[PDB]
Amino acid sequence: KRYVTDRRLAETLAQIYLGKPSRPPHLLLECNPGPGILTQALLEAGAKVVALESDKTFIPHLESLGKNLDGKLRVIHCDFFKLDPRSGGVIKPPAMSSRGLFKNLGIEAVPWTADIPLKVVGMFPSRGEKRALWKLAYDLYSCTSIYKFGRIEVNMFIGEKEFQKLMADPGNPDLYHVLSVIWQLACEIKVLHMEPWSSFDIYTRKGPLENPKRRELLDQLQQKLYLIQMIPRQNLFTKNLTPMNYNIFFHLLKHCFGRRSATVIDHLRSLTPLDARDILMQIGKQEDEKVVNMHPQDFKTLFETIERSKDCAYKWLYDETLED
Amino acid sequence: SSVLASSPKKPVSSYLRFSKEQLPIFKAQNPDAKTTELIRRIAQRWRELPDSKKKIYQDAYRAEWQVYKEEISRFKEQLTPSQIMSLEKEIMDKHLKRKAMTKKKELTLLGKPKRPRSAYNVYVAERFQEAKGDSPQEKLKTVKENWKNLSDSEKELYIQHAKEDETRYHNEMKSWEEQMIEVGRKDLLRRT
Amino acid sequence: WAKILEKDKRTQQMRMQRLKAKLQMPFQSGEFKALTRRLQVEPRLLSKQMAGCLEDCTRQSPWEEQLARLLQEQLSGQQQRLLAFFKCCLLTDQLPLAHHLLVVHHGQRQKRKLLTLDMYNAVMLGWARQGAFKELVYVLFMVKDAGLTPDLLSYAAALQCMGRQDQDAGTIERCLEQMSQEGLKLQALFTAVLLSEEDRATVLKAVHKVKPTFSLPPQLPPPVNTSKLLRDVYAKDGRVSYPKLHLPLKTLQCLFEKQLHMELASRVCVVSVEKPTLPSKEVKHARKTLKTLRDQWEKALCRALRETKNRLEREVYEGRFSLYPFLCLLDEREVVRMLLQVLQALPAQGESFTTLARELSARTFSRHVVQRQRVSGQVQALQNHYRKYLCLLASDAEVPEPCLPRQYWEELGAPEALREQPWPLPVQMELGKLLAEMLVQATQMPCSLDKPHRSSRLVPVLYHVYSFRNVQQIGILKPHPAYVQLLEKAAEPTLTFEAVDVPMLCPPLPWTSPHSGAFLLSPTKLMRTVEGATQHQELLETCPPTALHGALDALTQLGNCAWRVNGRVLDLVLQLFQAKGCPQLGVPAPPSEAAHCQKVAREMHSLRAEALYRLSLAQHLRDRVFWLPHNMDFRGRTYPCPPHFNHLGSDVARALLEFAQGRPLGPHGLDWLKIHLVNLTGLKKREPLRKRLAFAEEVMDDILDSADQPLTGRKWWMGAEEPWQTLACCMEVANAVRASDPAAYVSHLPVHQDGSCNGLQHYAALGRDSVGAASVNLEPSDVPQDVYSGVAAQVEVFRRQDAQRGMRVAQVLEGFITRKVVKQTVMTVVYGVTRYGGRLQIEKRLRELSDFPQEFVWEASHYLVRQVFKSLQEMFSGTRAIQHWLTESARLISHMGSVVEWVTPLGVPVIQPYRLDSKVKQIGGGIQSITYTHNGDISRKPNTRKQKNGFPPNFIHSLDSSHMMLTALHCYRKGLTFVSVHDCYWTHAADVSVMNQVCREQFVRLHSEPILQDLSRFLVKRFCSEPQKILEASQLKETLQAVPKPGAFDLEQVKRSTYFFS
DNA sequence: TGTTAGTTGGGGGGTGACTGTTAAAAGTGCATACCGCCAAAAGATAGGCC
DNA sequence: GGCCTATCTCCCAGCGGTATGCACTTTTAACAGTCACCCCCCAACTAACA
Repeated sequence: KRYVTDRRLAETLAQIYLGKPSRPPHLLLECNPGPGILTQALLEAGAKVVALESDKTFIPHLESLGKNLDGKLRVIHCDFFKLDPRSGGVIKPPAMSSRGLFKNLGIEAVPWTADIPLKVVGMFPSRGEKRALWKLAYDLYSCTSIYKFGRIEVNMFIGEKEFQKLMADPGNPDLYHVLSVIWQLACEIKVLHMEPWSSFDIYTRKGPLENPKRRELLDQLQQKLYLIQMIPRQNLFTKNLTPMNYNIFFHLLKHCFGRRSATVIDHLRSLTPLDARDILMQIGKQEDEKVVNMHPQDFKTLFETIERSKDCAYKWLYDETLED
Repeated sequence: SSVLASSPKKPVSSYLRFSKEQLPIFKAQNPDAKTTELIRRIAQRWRELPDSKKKIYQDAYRAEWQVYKEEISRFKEQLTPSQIMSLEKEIMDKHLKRKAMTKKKELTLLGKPKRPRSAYNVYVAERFQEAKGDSPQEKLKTVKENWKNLSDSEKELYIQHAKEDETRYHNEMKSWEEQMIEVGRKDLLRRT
Repeated sequence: WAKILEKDKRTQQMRMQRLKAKLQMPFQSGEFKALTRRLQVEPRLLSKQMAGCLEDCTRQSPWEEQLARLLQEQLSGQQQRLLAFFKCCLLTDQLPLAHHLLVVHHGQRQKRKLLTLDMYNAVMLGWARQGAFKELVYVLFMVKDAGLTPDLLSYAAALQCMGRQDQDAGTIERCLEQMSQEGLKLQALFTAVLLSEEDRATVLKAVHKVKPTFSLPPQLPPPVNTSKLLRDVYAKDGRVSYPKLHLPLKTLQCLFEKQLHMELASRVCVVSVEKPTLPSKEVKHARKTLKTLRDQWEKALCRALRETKNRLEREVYEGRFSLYPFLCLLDEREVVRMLLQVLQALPAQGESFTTLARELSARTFSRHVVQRQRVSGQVQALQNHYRKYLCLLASDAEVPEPCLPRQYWEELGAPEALREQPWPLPVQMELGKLLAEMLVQATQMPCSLDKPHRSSRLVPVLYHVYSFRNVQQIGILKPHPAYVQLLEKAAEPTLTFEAVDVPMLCPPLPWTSPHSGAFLLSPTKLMRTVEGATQHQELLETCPPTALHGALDALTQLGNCAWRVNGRVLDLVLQLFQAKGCPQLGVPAPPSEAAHCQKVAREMHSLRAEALYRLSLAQHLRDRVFWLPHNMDFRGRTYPCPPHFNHLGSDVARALLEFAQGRPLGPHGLDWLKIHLVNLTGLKKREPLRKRLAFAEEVMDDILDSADQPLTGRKWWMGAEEPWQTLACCMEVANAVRASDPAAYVSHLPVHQDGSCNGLQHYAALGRDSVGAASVNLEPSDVPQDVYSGVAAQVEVFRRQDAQRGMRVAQVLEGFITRKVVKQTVMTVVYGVTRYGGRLQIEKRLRELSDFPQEFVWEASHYLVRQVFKSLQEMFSGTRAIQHWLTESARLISHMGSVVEWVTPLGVPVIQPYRLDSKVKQIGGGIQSITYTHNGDISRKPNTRKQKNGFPPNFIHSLDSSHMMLTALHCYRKGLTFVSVHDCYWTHAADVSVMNQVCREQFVRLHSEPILQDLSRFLVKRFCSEPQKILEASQLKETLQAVPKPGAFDLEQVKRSTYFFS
């Protein structure tokens, strides 16, 4: 898919991800090393590499080129995608479970309120980025799967088209979406470095791409890739927004953006059997506002102000029957 | 200040520019003639005018249309969104008001009978002129005080007059209802 | 006050002067239309001569003579709606509204182009029914001004108009010589015109005045068919013993009255099959909460209904289409009762908008048809025809000569019951959407159910919530949880059925025509077809009526059968169902059970709802005889119209139904029942009949303890493959054994005769394949032969010949092959199947075993599907050739825009409803916009994947239907009651041998005809021999004439085979 | 039981209808494309449509 | 070649919101002299609606 063949970006990215290298816990988890020049670059800078290479080929090369040094590759056949399989998982050589990757390294578990335990770097897939963000978001809000332990840092690369919709504000009317609310609410995001398409080498399953026409055709688009750093906010999970009731909030965001050119009054009438004016002047806003004119924080404000009215038992009008 | 009053003036039509030019001349020549006849004669003279001179006069209308387009573009650029919302609200209120007077004149022209006046209203109508006070409000208060001071024996004639007025209103309402049923005005029929 | 009165009086006088000036002002002016409402009658015509007569021949009886003088001279959605508007304004007496819309659409230019000739002719007939000359003249002025030439029905309306309002004028039917000049004959006026009989009577009154020597053509008796297969049943000089029902005239007459009242009420209520709920204070609170149950919403629905009709009327006057006559067809009471009954039985999970609209529109149409038939006086005609018809097929009555019910129904005077075609799909969609919106907005309830003093707010009863799956969403009407709590809180009588869903009580209406049959007044189509598609009915009516005759008679034979409920069987089912149900043996447990738990609850509730409906219908129909109508599908197979209690159901259903009329057993009686019970055990399949009978005699103690004490016994009947039918058959044989003379016992129990793998049987008959004719039992042999075990034993040869080398085959396949893993693919080879799906099937079969290495599932599935397809190719040779030829023909006909078409040997033609997804159509509205797909569009291209996959299974099912129909018609003559599930034939226990004899005989007679050759000739005459293109004539003519050559098999030997259909 | 309302006679004043002839901005109805990816393993098997 | 899918019928079920363009009729106003009409103040009753 996407691999690097330039030493300049290798050294620059090694200095960027270096930061403070004093990490007595587990240090690096590269999503897909490939050729592995980034691995030797990180070993050169004083950082360990744990190659989670998805492809079954090039597995022994990293360990044969890395076991002799004090910094150890410890190559494990897995991927940073395709983990914790549900309704399955009896046999899995490409994919592999969650606890197996951590009993082989000895992280065990820490609470959510602790410091940053690990650091995971790599790529998003070329297509299906939204599915990956949805799987990561469900793992984040469920406090299960990978994020069962304390926290994580999941610095990756993301495309510009999805970066524009990854975070948005009140305003930006064309691009304000549900994931824009979810990803700002869950983690704080900082941008670190900018990259072109032409620097990356296009790669296939059999080997590197040998067609100049194909790589020139893909480079003529020149999508500006973006290094993004998710860090989870310490007090995301609260008494109102619990990790067992998040799917109702996901329903609220999906329905409230279902009719985009509308008002909060109508959606709240369709959703809750409560007077929506009471909630709207309880949080401090007025009646005639439009849904493309609210903060991401205002959604959590509305959602958390709904629940504490314990006088009325029927409050949400959403069940598992709506999942279909 | 009114937002609609601050808008630039609309482009003057060539026919109406000619009519405005010839209106004082026709008013001075024919002071005793009605304005409707003068406007009809001016329009007849405009019909006698060939369309080529209309096009030559409308070239200036095109130029002033470009000037008005520039002016309204500058005005729209100078308008805040709050001023735009206020102007839209004023336009909607003016349209609703215009529809209200249109419906009121339509209901009045059809010959709907008035509501039956009470005996107090009959006394006010009869004795408003013979009331103390120069102001009409003082006359109304004096007549109301006189009605309060009246006895039932003197009020019996006004009650009988109100009864006759109610009977006349009932007859006119029945005739009006029959005429609307003849044309099928079911919305104008009273529910009770 | 005096001068005020004077000035108001003067102003009033000027107001009436202005009003009179407005009356003198023409209605074409916008001001006079806006200020005063009126409907316009005088037409406006955009021509000089027509305006000249407008002034002249309205300033003026010349208008009487103009009526005769003028006689001398792909539809879009709006067009369909306008035509339906005018046809609905015919039936209700609102002709001025139709005239208003017609003249308004004639006034404007764009709306003129929408109007067609039938739109004029409808209102022409409507004004002709009242006999007004001048308005007929006005409409004919409109017709001649628009350039449309008048038609025969248009002249019929004129002659009917001169016929009524008798003036004894000389010029009645004036200038009929002009009708001769244009070329129209007077005999075509009486026949083949859709006007009613009273119109024929009045036009007959009009026609005799000029020409006294004018008589109707003499009628003739209906012709009989001379086809080869249908000759013997419809033939003379034959001795026939026709069957007759057991119960007398009085019972039939009382049940006809009961069914008429059932259908006129259009709804039935069913007592609760579950346990009663214990009374309490909350029970009384929910029982007395009927103040808000209908009374707070029936008035709201009346208000909304009247306001909607007034709004739609003032939109009618302003030159637009409306649903005003479509909502004024039915009275307020029943159209509110529709919403009240639909609002019942609402689940917590709700339903979609489109489903509710589709339900409401059809529910309105059914009541419209039955009420219109009530008003017009056809109910009494039906009664007085049915009383004389029922003299036939009555035990206490006789006939001059015996004949079928259809021929006797035609021999009596024609009932002449004609019913109107249903509305097009857009009008149904809009009316259902409007009713759903009125329901969701009119019904609102106070949310303070628990405590009235807590709050006073009005919340909706049904919420519009979106349900998201994948990318898509859907609108869902979700009830408020308080109403759900109230509904499932205290009491559940909660049962209400329609009149169509419940089975009948009187003999069904004979299928005289594709329009009339099945239910007496309620409408039922002859072919089950998705909504909007109507090519089946056009093909069924275009054909000659004689060709369908026997087919319709077959359906009538399937409708006269009488059914009863076995109370002894469902006593135990009720005993298990009311208490904690055991999920074993099919009875559902309640979802109380005391992620995946929600799925279990959903499935259990979904099964228990159908359990409630079926068992409640069982208890209500207890100790009462019920008879079932049948209809025919898209291909030709038959199913009962009621979907709840069809005998084409599970196993608990077939445990209850039992014949009413009885036959005595006699010599060969109990042997067939014993073989049947061994067949229903399933333990001893592969033995001849003598060993099955010996086994039945061996297990008599088991049978008696399974029958005499069924509940809490030795529990033998649970181990069978079909438990409840086994228990019923063991009950019958235990009762039949304990008799003084077992030959004279009266039998009410049907006996299954079934053909194993009937599709391969028909394929082997068509291809004359000698090798396959033994695998399926089409050859005389002493032992039965199954194809499943043959395949599972033939793959072992390949297994050993491969694993002698010792690959991974010996790990699994030399250990684990059996006929339980190859049963599904040999079941489904007759239908569509491929290697992918078959691989999935055997993958599941291989992973089903607990003692099996799971690491080798994947390659073993590949190897096993390859060997199974190789074995099936080796066993059956002509079957694959026929399937390939049929697929090639369907592909070559679907490349062009031609849906595949064929004609059965019994005369029924078949089409296929496969076309690409059309331009979907959305209805703009207030609460929600909904979309649908219109199936009636012929413009959309064929789907060449759903036709090539689908022609070969449909042809075989057509042949199956033909064979069943032939053996039904030939069992009727000899006095045998025939009931068919598809490839499952039932008669009484006494007469199974005669069924088997005529079954083999009709199989040989059907397959003796060259079915493939006549199909090739029909598909060469149709769909070929055209100059349209050259590639069609190059490819189709070569491919369709090539047919698989037959083998060497003597077909007459099927007459001596003991295991075909056994 | 709680809520609107029209004249009753003056009095100040903007404003629609009566007279107008001719081009011209805008609402209505219809159709169509884009988004709406709320997720969930592949181990590879053909074969015909595009 | 690049790509998509997978088993016939009956039963049940079968997607919405939003921006832009096309064809066309309907106001409409371009502006102005003149005449009653209505908005509102001075307080009320019964007719009507809810």
